[PDB]
Amino acid sequence: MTNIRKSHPLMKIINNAFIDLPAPSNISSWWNFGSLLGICLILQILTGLFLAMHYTSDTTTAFSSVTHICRDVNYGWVIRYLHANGASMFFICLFIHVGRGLYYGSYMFLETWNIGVVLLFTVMATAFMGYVLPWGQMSFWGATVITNLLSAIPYIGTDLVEWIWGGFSVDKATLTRFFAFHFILPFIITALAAVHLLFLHETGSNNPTGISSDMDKIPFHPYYTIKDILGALFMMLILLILVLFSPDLLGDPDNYTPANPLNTPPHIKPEWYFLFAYAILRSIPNKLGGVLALVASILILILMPMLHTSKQRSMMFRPLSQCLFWMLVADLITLTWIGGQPVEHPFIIIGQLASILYFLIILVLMPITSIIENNLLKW
Amino acid sequence: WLEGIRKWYYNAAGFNKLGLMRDDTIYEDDDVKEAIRRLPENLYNDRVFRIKRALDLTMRQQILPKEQWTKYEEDKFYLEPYLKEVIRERKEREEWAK
Amino acid sequence: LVDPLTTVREQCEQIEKCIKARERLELCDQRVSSRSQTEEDCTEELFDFLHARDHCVAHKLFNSL
Amino acid sequence: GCVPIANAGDFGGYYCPCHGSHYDASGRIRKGPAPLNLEVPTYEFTSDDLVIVG
Amino acid sequence: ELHAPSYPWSHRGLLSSLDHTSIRRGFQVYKQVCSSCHSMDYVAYRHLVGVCYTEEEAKALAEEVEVQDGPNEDGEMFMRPGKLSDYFPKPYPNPEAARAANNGALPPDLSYIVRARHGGEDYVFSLLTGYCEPPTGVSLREGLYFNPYFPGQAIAMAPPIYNEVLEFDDGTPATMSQVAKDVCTFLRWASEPEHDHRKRMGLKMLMMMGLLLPLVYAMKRHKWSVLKSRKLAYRPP
Amino acid sequence: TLTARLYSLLFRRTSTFALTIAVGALFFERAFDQGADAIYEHINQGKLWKHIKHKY
Amino acid sequence: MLSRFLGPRYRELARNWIPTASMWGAVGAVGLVWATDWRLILDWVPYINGKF
Amino acid sequence: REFGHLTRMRHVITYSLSPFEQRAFPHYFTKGIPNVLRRTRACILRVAPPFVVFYLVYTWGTQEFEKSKRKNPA
Ligand code: HEM
Ligand code: HEM
Repeated sequence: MTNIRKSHPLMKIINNAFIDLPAPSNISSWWNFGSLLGICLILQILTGLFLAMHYTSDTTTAFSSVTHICRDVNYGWVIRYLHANGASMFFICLFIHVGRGLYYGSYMFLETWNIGVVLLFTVMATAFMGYVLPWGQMSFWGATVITNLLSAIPYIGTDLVEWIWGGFSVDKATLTRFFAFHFILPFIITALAAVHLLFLHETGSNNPTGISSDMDKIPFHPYYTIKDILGALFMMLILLILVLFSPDLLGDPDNYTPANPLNTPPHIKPEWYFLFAYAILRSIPNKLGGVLALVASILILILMPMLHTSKQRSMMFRPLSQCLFWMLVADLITLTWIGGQPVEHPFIIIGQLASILYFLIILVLMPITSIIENNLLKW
Repeated sequence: WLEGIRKWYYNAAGFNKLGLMRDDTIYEDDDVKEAIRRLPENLYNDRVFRIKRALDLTMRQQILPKEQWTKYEEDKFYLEPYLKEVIRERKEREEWAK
Repeated sequence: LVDPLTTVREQCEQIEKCIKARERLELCDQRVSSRSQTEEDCTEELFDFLHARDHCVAHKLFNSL
Repeated sequence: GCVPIANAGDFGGYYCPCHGSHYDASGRIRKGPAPLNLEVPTYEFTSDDLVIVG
Repeated sequence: ELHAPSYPWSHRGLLSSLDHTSIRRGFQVYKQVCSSCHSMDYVAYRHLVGVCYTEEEAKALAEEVEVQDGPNEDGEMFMRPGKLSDYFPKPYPNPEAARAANNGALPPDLSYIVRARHGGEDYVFSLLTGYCEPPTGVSLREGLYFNPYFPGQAIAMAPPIYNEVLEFDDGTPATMSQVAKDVCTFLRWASEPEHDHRKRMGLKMLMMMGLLLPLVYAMKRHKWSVLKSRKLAYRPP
Repeated sequence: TLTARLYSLLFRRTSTFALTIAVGALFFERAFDQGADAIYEHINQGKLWKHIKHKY
Repeated sequence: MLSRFLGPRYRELARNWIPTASMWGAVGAVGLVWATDWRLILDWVPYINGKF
Repeated sequence: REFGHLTRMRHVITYSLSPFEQRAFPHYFTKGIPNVLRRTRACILRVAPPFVVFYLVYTWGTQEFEKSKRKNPA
């Protein structure tokens, strides 16, 4: 006789995944966000399904269908705002997870780090694409701007924007193809998340100290289930606070207007989780260089495993690196704020300077600070 | 002179509070795990006890009391000779490969 | 039928923010009227005069309704 | 938005009556509420008798 | 630009709700003031019942208007009295007709007008009570009107509401400020019908969050009690 | 010690534990719904279509 | 890394693998031109420019 | 990578207690608050200044933009 928990194949996989998987005891709350992301994935996908059950992707019905969901459908407004604020919370958790990975040297798990970068790319694409679906003024106009950014690509680039648009500009074909891709992509995210978990489970998670915790490992089920339950409950507390008291808080009011291609909005801006890289795009004058900087602003995460030079993996014992990391976080907040604001004086200079400081901190200040760090500790 | 800055940094680092020597904090790459395997029994046992105690402390978020902190002058670089030997052997192998 | 808004607005006229705003507005009025062709439009100090007045009003008016 | 009526707008060319924005006859705007000039498409002048707009 | 103030709306409280009597009065304002030029097609007389009118009142209100719909046996579009199924009547048949009728400008759909303008009701109210005389040095083309709150400082809408512009069914004075308040709160209800429910949605959850959080956390600490009290000893030979 | 007898009579068995949860869910939903709703119209008395329908 | 790849036998490996990798590059270029039907290149080649 | 052969350790003695015999919140406020102040003091000097400079630059940018929108007496 043998345990069904660790002899049945599905149950054996689940057991080795999150029942009897050894875990560091000193894991802080910063790791809970990982599970939160998974929760914020499922809570998204399910809701999306219900939205897809009352959404008719067409330039003559998209806004009307969304309105019909909001008003007429029994408890449809709650699903819609749940979806929007859940995407926002998903990006909050994603950014916090990336910050944790940077802080505690979690990028030493190279395969997991690269798979996470791919997941992050896919999530940005999914959210950008999904924001088109309500077909508001902001949706259509922002989509036009972002897709037209691909015209800067040399040679083929112009043809590409005709290919993505499904024609001469963003129209019904673009809307329906965006709907289809928005449907398919989250399942690719789920598969990539499974692969990301496999890679991490091969080596095990990293404690805040950075030292290997093989000597002190605790089973996952008795402890790190209820802790993740508490984390998910707190995330739900925040998310339903947003949905039930300030539904259209982060979303721009201009979306609640039929997409009229005869009137440019006063300011065309993406989501708050998109304004930082869009501000980076704004900063560079050259169009092609702008797109290169925009893509590099996220692709630079892959370079992080190579740029690490300090002998300590984590940052608990590197105060100078901690100050640099917080300078980077403040710089990202400045990028978001600048992206919100129009490209005028002095926002132009502030955005440019913060854009340079972003790459300068990531590529230069952190490694040089790490060299000084090693020199300061006899090694 | 620089040793004052070094002592200030050691105080501001944090692993002295957790009762960790310097070599307990180094990232475990291939050279480092090989050196750890190369350690003698007594040093390895003290190292693993120190690391386990530190992980306990940061799990509870209680820094170890003031008086028995690892002093600057009492910090011994036990891993350093073994790590230097490992690095030298690896460098010699790479030179032979070239 | 007099309005609550007009009397609340009149009472909100006599506070020092709106006093300085009205003086600045009158100075721009005489400046622009005196000069034959000038793009200087007294819109902006008018906007500050508003911004004082409507805030003062909004603090009180809803109780009168 | 809206549509500028032609043969109006002091300068002579165009006039948008929604919020009274007069336009330069050449296609630009001399001044008015409208921020920038009227958009010009990628038209082609081949065979003037039969002119195609892209 | 000059943005709106922060008027203390009765529904602006964290767990407050709109005054439904004022909803009904604002809807009367919408019917007898701006329903001749503005459309609120996204809402129907069905939404009216249960929040501002009863079933019989809604039925009478619906039959008071005439809606042309359906092809008859001969195929002609016949007009019939409106019913609860019908949405709000559209004053103009097609948008181009509306623009050509007024000045070329298009009266925006009042269904989502409050949720679309930065400032909400405080904006629209400020506009309605903000009809001013153009300042010195600003010319006015005959047909436009000056409103500081409107972006562009020139609105293409004549002053809609003023004193005694209507006669409320209840009997409250029809003064301009009261009319503006009622119509603005009605437009807030129309833009976000779930508002009241959302507030009732939140309160329970809040009390629920006052009960699950201290429990689950405690349970977590209970399950952590083994580790947090764990004591170690080193006994080398 | 009320908790001791409560545990010994209705908490030791997981089956009776689940019965306690399922049965108490009925009355907790009952009482919580009523209390929260009462608080809600207490804060918003006279502004709902429940305290003014008698007028119309 | 930098120095560990900078050796005599490493440049020997590079010289050995230059032909195969270089003409793998030609394989890829020809495949790209083929798949995309690149008229800029395919026009010059004979018997295929007739397809245009 | 599973329980049974994770690593090697000797001469380590560890004790703990049942969750049903010890308090779940042992003086949650007696040492919890001093611990919070200690950690806050440890991290404040390295956390705050990057955020305070952001606060200053945000305020300066907003005020300068407002001033630029004002007319410049011409
Ligand atoms: C990866 C998780 C997902 C993210 C981040 C995401 C993101 C978004 C966003 C930001 C919107 C626009 C919300 C708004 O209108 O303001 C949206 C709309 C939509 N999404 Fe998703 N989505 C996700 C998963 C899904 C899934 C799995 C489906 C299909 C089952 C789906 C279907 C829809 C539909 C139909 C809409 C249009 C309705 C609406 O806009 O409210 N979504 N999505
Ligand atoms: C689709 C969203 C994602 C999901 C569902 C996900 C899932 C998880 C989970 C559950 C963990 C374990 C808990 C934790 O360590 O936080 C984890 C760890 C990790 N993830 Fe992710 N992740 C996501 C996105 C990312 C991103 C964007 C990155 C960065 C590029 C990333 C890199 C990592 C790293 C480095 C770890 C290890 C952290 C450690 O061991 O301390 N993940 N991931």
